Amino acid sequence: APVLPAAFGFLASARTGGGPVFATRGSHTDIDTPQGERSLAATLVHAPSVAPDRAVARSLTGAPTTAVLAGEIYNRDELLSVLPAGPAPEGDAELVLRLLERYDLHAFRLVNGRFATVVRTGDRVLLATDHAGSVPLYTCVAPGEVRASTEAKALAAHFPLADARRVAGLTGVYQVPAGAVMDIDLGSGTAVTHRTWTPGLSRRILPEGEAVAAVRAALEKAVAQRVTPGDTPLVVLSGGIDSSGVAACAHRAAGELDTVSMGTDTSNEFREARAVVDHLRTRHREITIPTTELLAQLPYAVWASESVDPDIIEYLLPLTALYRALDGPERRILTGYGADIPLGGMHREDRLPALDTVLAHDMATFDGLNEMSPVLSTLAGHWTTHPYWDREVLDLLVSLEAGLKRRHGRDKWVLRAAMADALPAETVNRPKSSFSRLLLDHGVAEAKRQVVRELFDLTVGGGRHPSEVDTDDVVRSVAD
Repeated sequence: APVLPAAFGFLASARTGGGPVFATRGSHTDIDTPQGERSLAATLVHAPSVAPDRAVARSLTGAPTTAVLAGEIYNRDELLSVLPAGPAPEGDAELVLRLLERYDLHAFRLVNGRFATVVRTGDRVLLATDHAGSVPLYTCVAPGEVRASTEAKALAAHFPLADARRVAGLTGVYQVPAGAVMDIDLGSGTAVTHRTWTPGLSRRILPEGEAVAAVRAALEKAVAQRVTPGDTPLVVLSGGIDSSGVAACAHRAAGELDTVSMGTDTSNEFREARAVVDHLRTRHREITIPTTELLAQLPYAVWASESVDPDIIEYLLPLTALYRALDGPERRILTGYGADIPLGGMHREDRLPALDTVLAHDMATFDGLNEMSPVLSTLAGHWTTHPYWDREVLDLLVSLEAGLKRRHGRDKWVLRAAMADALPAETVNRPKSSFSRLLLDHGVAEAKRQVVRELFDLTVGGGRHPSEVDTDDVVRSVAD
């Protein structure tokens, strides 16, 4: 069975004085509160098949301390190597606690993972995200009261924070920045934010051979860290080098591999994916979803991503549909998402300047889009992780000089070359609107924001389940 994180998300609170609803599907467990209202209270959302235990750690080092962690840590061996004594932590929450005892908040500068965590030590509260904030974390801060959650909707049902961004569509709710740690004084309700990672701005030079081998090694490691020892993972397969590169690495680390490809009545990438399916001999499945059913995902996409950006929602529609269409038990899924950002995959010309311009811009503006949120798949009970945005892989891909990304007249060159000896030639060299038409059949060409914002106000700001939101009637009201 596919091992899943000890927890997918949570709603926590720290107070001195005085019904959690999540988009994430799964069980709920409230942790114990030893010292009453002085303890960190919290409700964890997790898979019915996992015990929440590993997601919660307690200690008395420094003062009464409690840590709750959603997600997982990948560079575990590295982290264990810098700790004293011998008895290793039982889970990632305890590992964080051990690191905090040694480096304090600087512990987070060392972590390569996919997590969100809240820690209470005495009357001090720490809120931390992974380097890319791949697991969203939100908070409400006021003198003597701190509430944190992996879903803004859990805080909407209920003092402006500097350095943090206000959740669009909501009031009083802030999103913790990616790659950061907020150090909050419970008493005064004052917070200080420290960034624990930032995109590299310099570029590195390497001969083709070394560069290709470095990318291959990095991807293999990030994928291996993401696959359970003896369990077969599921990879969302597309017709590009992105997902195919991940599949080759997962198949090697696991020995076997399950794959799935989604298509619509408008298009699909089944033929391209089949080449990889047969080359690696994986257990493949094809899912085709009508355009109509695809647009019916609108309410769920905004509900799960908690985004009001139409472009983001439009991109996530096919993904949310696929995850919900998956049949069988809960699964650990790896995807080829985000490879285009650091590699400038959307760059078409051979002139390198524009490639770096767009790359630098993308890397300084990814935070807040929530494109990699686990909720996109956990709403259906599935756990997703993305190798290309692994901290080590990401740093390496970003650092490479543009000539290694656009070389020999091919995009994402270093990646293609890195997987050449593990995939068919066609897959390696293979190069690379309903929603707009829906409204096109109602209003002037001239917009969608109001449509998405409406859904957001109903599902995120309000409190209505997507199944209770008529996607048609919403667009109806948005006529003129």
